[PDB]
Amino acid sequence: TRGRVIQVMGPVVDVKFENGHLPAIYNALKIQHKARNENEVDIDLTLEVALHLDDTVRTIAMASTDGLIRGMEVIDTGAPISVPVGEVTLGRVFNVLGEPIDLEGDIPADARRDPIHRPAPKFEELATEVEILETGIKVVDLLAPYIKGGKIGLFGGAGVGKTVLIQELIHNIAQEHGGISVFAGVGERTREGNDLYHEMKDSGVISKTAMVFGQMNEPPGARMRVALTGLTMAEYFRDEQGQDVLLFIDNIFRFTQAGSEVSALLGRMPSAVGYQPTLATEMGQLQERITSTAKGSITSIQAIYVPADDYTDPAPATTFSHLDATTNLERKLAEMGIYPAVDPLASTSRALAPEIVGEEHYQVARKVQQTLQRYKELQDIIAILGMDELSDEDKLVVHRARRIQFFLSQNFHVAEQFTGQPGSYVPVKETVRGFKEILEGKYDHLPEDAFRLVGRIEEVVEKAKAMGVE
Amino acid sequence: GRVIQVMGPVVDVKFNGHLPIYNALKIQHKARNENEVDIDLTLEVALHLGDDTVRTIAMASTDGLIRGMEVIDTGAPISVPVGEVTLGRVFNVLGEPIDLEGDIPADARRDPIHRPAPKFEELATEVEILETGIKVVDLLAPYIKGGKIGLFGGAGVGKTVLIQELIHNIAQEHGGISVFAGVGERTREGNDLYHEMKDSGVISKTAMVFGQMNEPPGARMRVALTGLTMAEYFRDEQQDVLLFIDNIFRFTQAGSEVSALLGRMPSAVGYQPTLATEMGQLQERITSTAKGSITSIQAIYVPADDYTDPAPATTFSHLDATTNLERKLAEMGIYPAVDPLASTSRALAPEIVGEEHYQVARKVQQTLQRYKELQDIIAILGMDELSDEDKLVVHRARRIQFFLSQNFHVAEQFTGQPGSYVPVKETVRGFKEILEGKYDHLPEDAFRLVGRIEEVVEKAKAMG
Amino acid sequence: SDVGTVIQVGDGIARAHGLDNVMSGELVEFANGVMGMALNLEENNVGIVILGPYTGIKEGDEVRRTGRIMEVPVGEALIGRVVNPLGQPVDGLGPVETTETRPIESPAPGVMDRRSVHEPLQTGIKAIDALVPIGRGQRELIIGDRQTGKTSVAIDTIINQKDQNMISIYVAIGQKESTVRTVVETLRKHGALDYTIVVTASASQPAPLLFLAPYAGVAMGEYFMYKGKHVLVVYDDLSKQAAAYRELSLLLRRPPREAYPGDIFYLHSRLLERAAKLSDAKGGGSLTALPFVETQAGDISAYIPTNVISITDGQIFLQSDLFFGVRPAINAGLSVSRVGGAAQIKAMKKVAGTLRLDLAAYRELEAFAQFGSDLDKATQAKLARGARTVEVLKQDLHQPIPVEKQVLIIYALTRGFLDDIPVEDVRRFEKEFYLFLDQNGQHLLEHIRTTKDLPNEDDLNKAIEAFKKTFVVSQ
Amino acid sequence: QVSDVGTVIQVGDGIARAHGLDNVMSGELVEFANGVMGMALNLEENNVGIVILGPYTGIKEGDEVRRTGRIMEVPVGEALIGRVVNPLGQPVDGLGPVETTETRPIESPAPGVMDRRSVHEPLQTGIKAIDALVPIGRGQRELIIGDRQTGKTSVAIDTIINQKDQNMISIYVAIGQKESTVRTVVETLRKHGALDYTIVVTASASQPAPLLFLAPYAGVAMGEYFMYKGKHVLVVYDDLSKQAAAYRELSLLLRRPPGREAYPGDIFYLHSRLLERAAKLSDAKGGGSLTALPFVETQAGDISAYIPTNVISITDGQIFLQSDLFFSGVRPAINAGLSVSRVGGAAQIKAMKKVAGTLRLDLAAYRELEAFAQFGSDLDKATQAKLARGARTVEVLKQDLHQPIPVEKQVLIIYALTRGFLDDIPVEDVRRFEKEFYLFLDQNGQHLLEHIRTTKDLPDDLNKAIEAFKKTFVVSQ
Amino acid sequence: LLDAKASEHAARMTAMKNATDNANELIRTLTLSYNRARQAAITQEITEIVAGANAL
Ligand SMILES: Nc1ncnc2c1ncn2[C@@H]1O[C@H](COP(=O)(O)OP(=O)(O)O)[C@@H](O)[C@H]1O
Repeated sequence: TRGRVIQVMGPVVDVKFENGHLPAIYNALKIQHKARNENEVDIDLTLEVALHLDDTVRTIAMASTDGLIRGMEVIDTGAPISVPVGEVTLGRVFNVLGEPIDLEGDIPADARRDPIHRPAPKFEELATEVEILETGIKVVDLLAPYIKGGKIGLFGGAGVGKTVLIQELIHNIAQEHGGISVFAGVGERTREGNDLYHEMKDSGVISKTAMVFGQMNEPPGARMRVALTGLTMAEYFRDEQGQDVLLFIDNIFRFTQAGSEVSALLGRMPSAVGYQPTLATEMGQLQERITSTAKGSITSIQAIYVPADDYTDPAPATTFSHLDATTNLERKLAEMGIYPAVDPLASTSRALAPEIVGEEHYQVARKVQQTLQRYKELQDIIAILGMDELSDEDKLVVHRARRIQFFLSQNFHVAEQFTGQPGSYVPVKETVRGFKEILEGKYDHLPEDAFRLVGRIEEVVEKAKAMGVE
Repeated sequence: GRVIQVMGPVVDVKFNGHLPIYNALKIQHKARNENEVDIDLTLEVALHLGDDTVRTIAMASTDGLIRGMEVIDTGAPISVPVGEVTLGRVFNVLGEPIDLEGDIPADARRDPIHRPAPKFEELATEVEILETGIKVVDLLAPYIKGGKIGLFGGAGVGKTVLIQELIHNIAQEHGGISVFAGVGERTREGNDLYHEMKDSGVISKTAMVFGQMNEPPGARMRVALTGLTMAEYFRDEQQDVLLFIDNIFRFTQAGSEVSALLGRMPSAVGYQPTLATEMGQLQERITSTAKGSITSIQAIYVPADDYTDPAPATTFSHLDATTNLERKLAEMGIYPAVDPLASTSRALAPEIVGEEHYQVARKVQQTLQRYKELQDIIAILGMDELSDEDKLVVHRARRIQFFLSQNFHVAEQFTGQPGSYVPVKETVRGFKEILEGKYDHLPEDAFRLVGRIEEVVEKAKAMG
Repeated sequence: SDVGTVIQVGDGIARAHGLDNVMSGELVEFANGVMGMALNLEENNVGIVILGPYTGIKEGDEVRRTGRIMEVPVGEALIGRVVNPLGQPVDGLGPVETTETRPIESPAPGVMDRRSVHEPLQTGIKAIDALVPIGRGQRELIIGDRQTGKTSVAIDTIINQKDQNMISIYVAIGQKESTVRTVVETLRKHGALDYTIVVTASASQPAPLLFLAPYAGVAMGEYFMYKGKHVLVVYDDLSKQAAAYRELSLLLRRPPREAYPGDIFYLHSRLLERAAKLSDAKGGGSLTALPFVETQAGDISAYIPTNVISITDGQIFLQSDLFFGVRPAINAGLSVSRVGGAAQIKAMKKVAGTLRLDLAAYRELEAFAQFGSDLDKATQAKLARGARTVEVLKQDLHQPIPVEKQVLIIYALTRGFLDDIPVEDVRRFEKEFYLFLDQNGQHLLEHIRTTKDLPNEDDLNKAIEAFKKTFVVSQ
Repeated sequence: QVSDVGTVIQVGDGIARAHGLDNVMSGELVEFANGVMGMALNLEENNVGIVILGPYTGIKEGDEVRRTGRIMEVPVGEALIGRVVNPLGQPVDGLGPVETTETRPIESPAPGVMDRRSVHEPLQTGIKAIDALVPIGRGQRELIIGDRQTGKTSVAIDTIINQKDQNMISIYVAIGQKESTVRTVVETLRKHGALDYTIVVTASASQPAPLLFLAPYAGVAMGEYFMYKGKHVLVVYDDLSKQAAAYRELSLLLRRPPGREAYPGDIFYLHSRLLERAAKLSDAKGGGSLTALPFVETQAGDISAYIPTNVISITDGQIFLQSDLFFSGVRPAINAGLSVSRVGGAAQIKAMKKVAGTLRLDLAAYRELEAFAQFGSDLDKATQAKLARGARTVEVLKQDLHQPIPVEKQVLIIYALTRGFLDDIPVEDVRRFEKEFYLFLDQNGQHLLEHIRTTKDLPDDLNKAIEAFKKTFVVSQ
Repeated sequence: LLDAKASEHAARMTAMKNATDNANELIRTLTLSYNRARQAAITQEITEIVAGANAL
C-alpha cells in the first residue's frame, strides 16, 4: 500500500499506486520524507484522496505542498482524516488534522479518533417534534428562539460583543443543559482567533469547549476540512453521550469559498459565479450532519460574511437554505448600552410561531416588536417636534418601548469579570411574563435605568426600590 | 525557416539550432508560376512553440503565403533608421520612407524598436509646469515639462483637435525636437497634418511615423515602439523631446487582435492576459532622464465611453497629468469637453503652482461639484425649492463651466471663430473674479466660447 | 534528475523537460544566467516563472537546479535602500551588504504565537487616529479610486514614525518608477529613509516580479518582528499584483471568476496574515500592513476589493467624491477599524469616543437639516458641533500632528469649548490654540505623553485651560 | 455478455466513467460490483458517463459495472400510500418494505393533445387567498414561486391536509429540502391524517445530486398510476430550483457543455417534459387528473432569474409570495398583484365565481392606492372608500395555519365583506369575526351552506343577504 | 387669502405633478441604462463561464 507522487499542482497532488491497492476516496495519505541531501527539505504532509484519475489518485494537501518532489512515496493510512474525540478534546485546541496546536501536550495513542467524513442521520433517526432550546438570554428566547438541533445565523462582527454572546452561550447551555461546545475557526483572521482563546481562558468556559483553527493562512484543503473536524468532535457527545451540544462555526463562508478554489485545480467546470458545481451538495452533506437524533442533538451558530452585502451570491444563498433563525448584532444597541446588542427587529426565528411556542410567547413576542417599531418610526418626529406632541399615545409607547428595549439587556455570566454582577439565566417562561407585564404597563412608574441590565422582572423591582420607589 | 502554418497575421515558421525572440524574419519569395504572388513580408518572432518552431507576427497582409515557403532570419529585431536624417521624413512600422523622397543611407544608425526601460538611476524627478494656453488644463489639470500627458476621450469627443491645438500652442513654440507618431489613428489626419507641417514651418524638426486603421494588427503593435525609438535617439544620443502619440489605445487594441491567435488565455473582456505588462514595457521608455527630456502627450481612446475598460484604465497609472474628455460636456457644447472634476495633474500642488493658483483651482472644482450634486433636484423639482444660497452656486458654477470652454485655433474653418491662447495668469485671474462675483450680472451665453475674461465682457455688451 | 531542457519560451514564462528532482516552488537557473521559479510540477514538463528578461532564453536551453526555496536578503543594510524584490539595489548606492537570508514564503505566527494588539500606530492624520484608529500589528486596507490620496496617506504615516520605533517598508507594485522616485525622494527630504526600505517592481518589470514583490517585503519585515522590533509594511496597490498574478497564471494556462485564478484569494490571504502581534513569549514584535486597492468607478463590490476587505481588519475608503469639501478624502461612513479603540491610548479613548456619536448624528441628521429652525428643536444643537467637528477632522497635506496636542483639539470641540466659535473658524482655531499650548501652559501638552493616558489634567485644569486660549482668541 | 458489462475508469463526485457496457441503453440502470446503483447518461465512443445513485466512495477503479437492461423505473402501487420513500422508492420511514405488485418507468410520455379535457374540475386549496384569486383546477399546473421563508411549503401542506373529503390522493416530493424539515413535515401530516392519501418522496440536501434530479420524475411516476386509473392526484414538487441545480452539477461533472448560468442546454427540456405530465385526461380515458405544484425558491425575489423564468412560462400561471408580507405578519404571504391563474375560473364553482369576481377589484385598487396613508393625513375623496373594505378584504384573505377552510362557509365570508355586511366592522374585529361567523353558520346556517355544497351555486342571494345580519346583529365588538 | 391659498394648493398640486411626471421619465432614462447594464452583465458572466471551460 505505497504510491508515488506524479503531479504537484499548487495544493493539489497526484499520487499513483502501481496496482490494486488504490486508497479509497476520502482516505488520508501521509507523506513523511527525510531530507536525503542538502538540496532537499524535510516533509511531513498529509493528503486526502479526492478522485481516481490509470491507477492514479488526486489529492488535496491540507498543508503546504512546497518541497515536494515527483516520486516521493505516499502512504495510505487506510482511513480518511480521523481526529480525537471525548473529554480529551475539551479545553484543547487542534488543527484541521486533529493535532493539538496548544502547548498542553499531545493526544495519546489510546484515544479514539473518528473520521471527518460520514453521512447524516437516517430519516428514521431524526427528531419528530421540533423542540426549542432555552438559552436563558431574554432577547433570543423571546424574539428569536433557537431551535435545538438547528442552524442559527450570526451577522455583524465588529465591536458588538459578538464574543460575549458566543461565550455566554457556551456558558448557559453547558450550565443549565449540561453539554459541550465546539468552536471552529474556518479560514478567518488568525488575530481574532488568538484573542477568543484568551477570552475563553479568562471566561473559564474553555473548560467546557473544544477549539479548532483552520485559519485564513492555511491552504484550500485545511479550510475546507476544519468544519468537519470540529464537527466530528461535536457529534461524539451527542451520539455517545446523549448531550445537546453547540457547534460554532466562525465564517462557514470560507468553507464553500475554499471549495471553489480547489474545484478549479481538481478540474471541475466553473458554475454560477465561478463557484464549484458541487457547491450545494458539499454544503448539504456538511449541514445535514447537524440535527437532533433520537439520543442527543447539535445546534450550530454560524457567522456568515456575505460577499459585499449581497444576499444573492451562491455562497450565502446556499447557506440560508439551512438556516433556522437569524441573530443580528447591531452596532447601535451597544452604544445605547443595550447588551446584548442583538437587534430586536432584525433577528428572526422560525420557531416564533404559536404552533411551536403557543400564543403567550408569540402574542407577547410579536407585540414587543410592534411597540418597538413605533418607537423607531417616531424617532424622526422626536427630532422635529421634541417630546411635546405625539398624539399623547405615542408617548405611552415611547415609555414602554424604552423600558422594553432596555429590559432586553441582561447580566451576562461572562461579564462578572469586569462588572461584578453575578449574571442571570432567565427562562423563556419568566422572560415572557416580564414583557407581558411591562406591556400591560404595570411598570410604567419605574425609571428607565431600572430595567437596564437585569434578570427576571423581579430584579427590576429590587433594582428599583434601590432607586427609592415604594 | 520554412513556413508550415499561416493563421491570419500570425504565421508559424518552422526552423535544428537555428531558432532565431523579438527578431525579424523576412519572407523573400518570387512568383514561380502564375498561381502565385510576390511576397515581401517581415515577421517578428513572438514565442518559441518548441519542436524547433516559432510563432510570428506579420507586419502586413499575409495573403498569398503557402506552406513550405522559405523564411530568412535577419538575425535581429526590427531595426529602424535613426539619426539627424529622420527629421522631415515619414517612416513605416519598419522604418521605411513612405514620403516618396529617397530612401535612407546604409551608414545610417538603425536602432531596434525593443529596448529595456531606463533604470531607477536614469529617470528624472524634477518638476516644471508647462503652459498650454488652455484655460481648463492650465487651471484644473496643468501639464508638466518632461512629464506624461494622457488625453482620455471616447469617439468624436475632440481628442484629435485637442492634440492639434497642443502641437499648435506648444510644439511650434518650444525649440524642441518633435516626434509625432500616429498609431492606428486616421489616414486623413496624416495628410492633414503632414501638409500643414509644411505650411507652418516645422517640417524639419518633426519626425513622422505612421500606421493607421488599414494596417493589420502586427503593424499597430510596433508603430508605438518604432516612433519611441526615434525620440529615444535625441534623448540618449545628444535635448528635450515632444513625443506625440496619437491613440496609444490602438496599440493595446491591436494587441488583443493577436493575443487570440497566439493561443493565449483571454483575460477580462477578452483582452490579452499580458495587457498590463505589455503597456508597462512600452511607457516607462517614454520618460525623461538625466540625459534628455521627453514631454509626451498621448491620445487615449475610450471604448464605448467606459473608463473601466482595461485599456485606458490600466493607462491611467502611466501619466503625470490627465485630461479626461466627456461626451456629455461635448453635447452641452462645452469644448474642449474636459471633465473639470476628473482631469488631474501632479502639478496642482501649492508646492508647484503657487497658492493663489491652487486655491482658485480647488475653489472652481468645489463649486462645480456642489452644482453636480444639486443636479438631481434640479432635474426633478427645477430650481424652485433650492436655497437663495444654492441658486447662486448654480449660476456661478454654470458660468464657470462655460468659461471653461475655449476657442481652439484648430476649429475655425468649421465654426468660423478665430481662436485664443489664454495665458495662465489671465485664466487664474479670470476665474477669480467669477468666483469673487464681479460677473454675477452677465448672462451665461456671454461666457461661452471665449479667451481672456475681458472678452466675455465684450461679447456681453454685444448681447444687449 | 538535476538538469533541465526548455520546451516553451514566451511571455516571461517557460515549460521545460527534465528536472525530476525540483521541489514545488524551487528556484531554478537558466543557461543565460537568469533565474526562474517552478510552480507547476507537471508529469511531463515544468512550469517555470522566469524571474527576469525572457529574451535571452531559447528552446532547449539548460535550466539548472539550485535546491533552494526562493528567498531574499534581509538585514539592517537595507535601511534607506531602494532595492528590487530580489534584494538587488536599484538606488545606485552600491550593493547591500547583508549576512542573513530570509525565505519568501514563510509561515505566519500561529494562533498560539500572537497577542491582542494594544499598541497604537500613530498615523498623525487626525481623521484616522481619532476615527479609524490603527494598532501595531494590524491590517488597515486603504482602498480608493485613482489618485484619491492613497499614496500620500501612507507616506505621511511613515513620516510620522520618526518618534516611534518603526521600520517602514514601502513597496511599489506596478507603480510608475519615476513616481516611486519622487516618493523615495520626498522621503529623504523629511528624513524617513533612516528607518524605511523600498521594494520597487515597476510596471515595466515582469509580472512574476510584481507578484513576488509583496512576499519579498514582508520577509524583510518579519526580520525585525520576530526579533522584537516593530515594522510597518505598505503594500502599495495589491490590485496590480493580482492583475500581474492573473497574467502569470493565465500564461501557465491555469483554469480561470473575472479571469482571476480560483486561488486569487489565497494570494492575498497567506500574505496579509503574516502581519500580526507576536505574544510577549516571542518578544512582543509586530508588523503592520497597509495594503492598497485601485477601484474603478469606486465600485467596492468588485472582485479584488471584496477579497482584500474580507481579509484586513477594517479599511479606510477614500472617495474623490469629496477632495473635489473634507480633504484627505476619508469616507467616515464606510471606513472601519476592527481593532479600533484598543489601539488608541487612554488619552484618545475618552475623547475620541463621543467623536463618533457627534459625527454619527451629523451623517444621520442631515436628511433633516432643511427644516433648519422651522421647528427642529434640540436637534440643530446636535447639529451645531456636528458641522464644527468635520472642520476638526480636516487636516492639511504633509502636516502630521502629534498625539499629545491632537487629543486636545479633539477635546475642545467635544466639550463645547469650540462652539462659542463659528464653524468657519475652526481650522484657524487648531493652528491657534495649539501654538498657545506649545507656549501658554505646556504642562498638559506632554502629560498626555508621559502617562499617555487619562485626565491630561484632572478635569478642571484642561477644562479651564481651554478657557485660557478661547478667551484669548480672535474673531 | 462480454459487452453487457464494464469496468470503472474514473471515480469522483458521484460520477463514474466505465468501460464495456457496449449494450447499455442511454438511461439504463447500471449496478456497480459494490451494490450501489447508477445511471448511464453519456454514451460516448470509448466510455460511458454514469451518475452514481448512492455512496460513491465504496467505488474505485477496476470495479465491475454490470448492466440491468431496464430504463430507470420505479415502484408503483396502492401500498406506497402512507409510506416515506426515496426517489428509488426505497422506504426510509423505517416501517417495513413497500409491498407492491406493479411498476412504472420514470421517463414517460405525457397524455397526447387529444388525450386531455380542458380542466373544469377544481382543486380546493382550502386557502381563501388561493381558491378565490388564484384558482387551481385538477390537471392544472400552478407554480408557487417565492423567496425562502415565505411559506411556500406551508401552503402545499395545508393544501394536502385539505384533501381528506375531496377525492385526492396526494404526493409530496421533497427535493434538496432538509431531511430534518421533511420529517417534521411528514409528521404534521401524520397528525392531521394526510398519510391515508399522501405519498412522500424525499431526497434531502445530504443525498447525491442524481437522486435530487430523479426525485421529481420518480414522483410523477407514482402519481401517474392513479391518474391513468381515473383517480385524482396532486403532486407537490417542493423546490424545482434545487433539483434543476442538482442536474446542473451532475451534468457539469459529465463535462457537458454548460450554458447560460452554467445550466445545461436541455435544462429547459428538463422541467418542460416533467410538468406537462400533469393534466386532465379526456373522458375517453377515464377523465383522471394529476395536478402539479412546482415550487421555485427565489433569491431577493428576482423573478428575472434564469430558472425561475423558465418554469414561470411553463406552468399555467403562478402564485408569487412576497418576502416582506410574510414578516409584516400577513399569512399567506400571497401577492395578489403578480399572482395569476390562467386556467382560472373554470376551476372555481359558481358560488365562488360570483363573489370572486369583485374580489380582485377591491384588492386591485387597494394595491395601486395604499401606497399612501401617511401622506393621507388629509385623507380625501372616496378613495377612502376603496381603501375601506380594501384593508378589510386583506383581513379576510389572512388565514390561519393548519386550518383549511371549506368552500361552503368560505364563499360566505368572501361574500360578507364584498357586500358590505362586513364593512360596518373595523379591521381590528374582522379576523375574529369570520371566526364565529363560521360557527354561527355551523349551527344556524348549516342549512344555508348546504345549498352551497349540493349546487355549487348561489342564484341564496336573497336569504344570505338577510341571513348574514342574523349574525352581525348578535356579534360582540 | 382664499384666492392666494387656492393658488398655493393648486401651484403645489401641479409642482407635485411636474416632479412626479419628471421622476417617471427618470425611470425611462434608467430602465434603459438598467437593461443595457443588465445585458452586458449577463453576457460577461456567460463568456466567463465558457472561457473557463475551454481552458480545461
Ligand atoms: N474646440 C472645439 N470647437 C468647436 N468644435 C469642436 C471642438 N472640438 C471638437 N469639435 C467638434 O467635434 C467633432 C469631434 O472632433 P474630433 O477632435 O475628431 O474628435 P475625436 O478626435 O475625439 O474623434 C468635430 O467634428 C468638431 O466639429
